[PDB]
Amino acid sequence: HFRKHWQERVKVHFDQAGKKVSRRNARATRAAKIAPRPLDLLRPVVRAPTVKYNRKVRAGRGFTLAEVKAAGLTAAYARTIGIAVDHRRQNRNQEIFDANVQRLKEYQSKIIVFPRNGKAPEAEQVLSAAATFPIAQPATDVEARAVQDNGESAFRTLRLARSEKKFRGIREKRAREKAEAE
Amino acid sequence: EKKERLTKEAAAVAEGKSKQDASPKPYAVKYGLNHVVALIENKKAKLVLIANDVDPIELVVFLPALCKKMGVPYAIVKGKARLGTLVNQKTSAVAALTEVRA
Amino acid sequence: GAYKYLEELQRKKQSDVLRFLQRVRVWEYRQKNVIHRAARPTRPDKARRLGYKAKQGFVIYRVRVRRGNRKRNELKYQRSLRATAEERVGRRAANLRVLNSYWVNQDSTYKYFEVILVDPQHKAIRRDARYNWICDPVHKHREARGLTATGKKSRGINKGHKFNNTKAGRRKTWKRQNTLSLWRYRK
Amino acid sequence: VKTGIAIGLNKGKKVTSMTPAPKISYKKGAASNRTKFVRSLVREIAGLSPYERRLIDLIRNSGEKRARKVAKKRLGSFTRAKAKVEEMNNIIAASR
Amino acid sequence: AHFWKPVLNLDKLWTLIPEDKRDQYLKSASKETAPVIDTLAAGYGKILGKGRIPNVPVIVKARFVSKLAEEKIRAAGGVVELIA
RNA sequence: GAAGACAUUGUCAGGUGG
RNA sequence: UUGACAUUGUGAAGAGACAUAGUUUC
RNA sequence: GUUCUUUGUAAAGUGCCUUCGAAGAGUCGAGUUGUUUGGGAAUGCAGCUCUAAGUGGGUGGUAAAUUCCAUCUAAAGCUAA
RNA sequence: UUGACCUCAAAUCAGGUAGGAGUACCCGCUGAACUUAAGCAUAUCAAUAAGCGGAGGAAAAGAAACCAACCGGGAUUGCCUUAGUAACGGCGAGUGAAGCGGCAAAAGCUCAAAUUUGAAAUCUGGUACCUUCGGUGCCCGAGUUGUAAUUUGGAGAGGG
Repeated sequence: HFRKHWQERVKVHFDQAGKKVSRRNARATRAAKIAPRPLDLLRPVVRAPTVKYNRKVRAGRGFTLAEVKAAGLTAAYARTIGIAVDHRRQNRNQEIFDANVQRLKEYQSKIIVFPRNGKAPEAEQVLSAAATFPIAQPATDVEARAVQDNGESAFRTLRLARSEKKFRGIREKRAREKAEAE
Repeated sequence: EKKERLTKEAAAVAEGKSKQDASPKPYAVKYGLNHVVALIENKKAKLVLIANDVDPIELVVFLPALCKKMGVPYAIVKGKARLGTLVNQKTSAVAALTEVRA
Repeated sequence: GAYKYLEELQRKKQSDVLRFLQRVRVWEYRQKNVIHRAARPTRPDKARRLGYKAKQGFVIYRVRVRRGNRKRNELKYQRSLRATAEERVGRRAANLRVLNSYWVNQDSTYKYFEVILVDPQHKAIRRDARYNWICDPVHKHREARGLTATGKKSRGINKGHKFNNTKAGRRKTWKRQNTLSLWRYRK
Repeated sequence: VKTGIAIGLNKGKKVTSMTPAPKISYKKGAASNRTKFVRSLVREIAGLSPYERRLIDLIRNSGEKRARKVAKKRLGSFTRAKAKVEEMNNIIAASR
Repeated sequence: AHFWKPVLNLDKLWTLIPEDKRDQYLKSASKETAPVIDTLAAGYGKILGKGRIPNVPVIVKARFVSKLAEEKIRAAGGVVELIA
């Protein structure tokens, strides 16, 4: 794929190492500037799209408005306190609603917030909060359960579901054309 | 007149302790175009005046129709500076009257 | 207010009264210069919803362009005429920074536009910090790097998969993807 | 709601919904009690474009399907020609 | 996206049990406490049948299964659960 | 003065065509 | 080199189709 | 850490009931021409023509009529790493 | 006759500003050819080199008129991967992506569109003083063809 004149445009990441050191130095600098704070915003748990990945969860962008309100505070105070917000995201699942709310409750329990006036106690900061509130993939079942059977054989279900879906329009057509008789 | 009113009312609220209503009510024309057209469709006008001489005439063409609709006694005055003379602006392009001394 | 009573009227660009006014103003603007200045717009609401604020430092130039393609005839001039106008006045009025433009009128031979301009060495604009961003030096001649509306449109810049070729700079992503990237420890 | 399996007329996992708050950025055309009056007022002031004259004149004499086609030819679509010609019929009704 | 259906033969099917409860469930015919298995959490979307397996009844959770596979599991006395 | 809704200008489609 | 769109206005009659009367085809 | 001022009958947030909730036009979109894209029965862009609606409108990579569903709010805009 | 206003003008008018160089990187515009396709012509080399405009220390893009079609995700940019996959093309040479996922970095927001209407509350400028990267006062003036406060769809405003 080199019929073009690629030889002038080549990128060679020698500077991987140097970028790494600059990056760590920037981390430390921002943190020492931000000295008591944890250098990271609390980010929620979210369950992914694209059914390949739907089993997983993912540390998304921002929690919601509604979940914050269920914790009984406001976005305006959240973004000071160290919490993110998305607004274009909308909750339509209750386990996730509850889990994010639980994370917020843990966070509010787990922090101490200074006054605006000061007296500035000794804080002895942490470098990150992702570590202490790790994203946690949930349980689906304990290892052990009893067996039950239903006699359906778990293949015919899928097969006739397929059949019904592919012939739904025609069965509706049959129903409607016998319905509209006389 | 405003600053005389202020240097009056500052002492009036400092000594007499009014609600900044020790001074009386005004009775005056109301001269912003958006003010006018907002007051119309509340029917808080009894006469409005309109200037013929406006080359951006789209500003003004809807007014007689709208005043007709809201049943307010419109009037097309000739001259816009004539209307500015009574607001102490160069041009107003409208004026209105909603509340009058008896 | 009169905002909507103008807006919903000036959408009616084929009524008898507006085509009358169009027949008037097009002749006026033909007889005036190509680039020129009117001290008050013909479309104030449509100005006021681009960033106009009628105070000391905001300026209106009106402008004229030929219609038709790039004659070298059938080459089709990827610069929008709106942008072309913006280039022209941003050259003439150098100190001023362009903020946005719009259409007032047209004709078979011409298209007549208006432009919004700001004098950021004026102190109301240096203060009044909804507008103290233009005085930052990056916005020198916005038009010729295409950072107005039509410029962004004809760069092709909006979100999508349709705009996948041109989303983040066409030449940038070309240089991203027509590029070999080698690490130290190959992959 | 779904079935509880991977494939079906409502396929996929089944869980408890929440029916969240209906966002303000869907109610864009739910227009007003003001702008209706406005739009009507400007219509009666500024009048009627020539193709709008020809449209209703066709509906008077030579039916409305030709008018639908003509709107679909001036404009692009059908789903706007329908609305415009129905609105014009409404205006002709309101004339009396 | 639509086309993630990476197979699992019935052969393998106990390595999912990490090493240790493998024995504890192997020495058990327990229809009351049977091990659950998550094909999807281990990254497998459809079962196919290649193998032969003990008759120990053991639970399996997956989306797509073939006929010999479900037959062999029911022969052991396990069962399939057609989660999405 | 001539000319005037044609011209023309902006854009499209035939015949011819080193 | 010919035809089409718009630029592109106001007029009076004739033939007309429509609600005495305005809407447009020549 | 200090030190002097006092804002402040200002300003902000907070729930419950009610009424409204304005939301960008020669622009969106359609045709045709030329260019461009990996984008193919027509993605994007520019020109010319026609040119709208507000319980609306765009988008859903195969045409095209119809009906649903999902997500979004355009034609105005700023900004670090 | 006199005089408000509009528009258009001149001044070695008071005060200000732009050009030009540089140009590795960056945003745009215009835009080829050799070569390659056993040859040849749409094509490829190339939306490149050249030419022209315009900026900064980064620029550009950017808080969705998005990707999706999943229990749904959630601004942008870059990297690994998707993948040399899909798609394209005398299905020839060859050209050639994107979402999802992991990581870095992580910041949101503003205008028009409300009448302050029991008070344009806004603002440049001149002048005088002052603790001067500016404040207070007086004055000519801009401005209602709309300066300030409020509100920007995530919401929100009026009322109680």
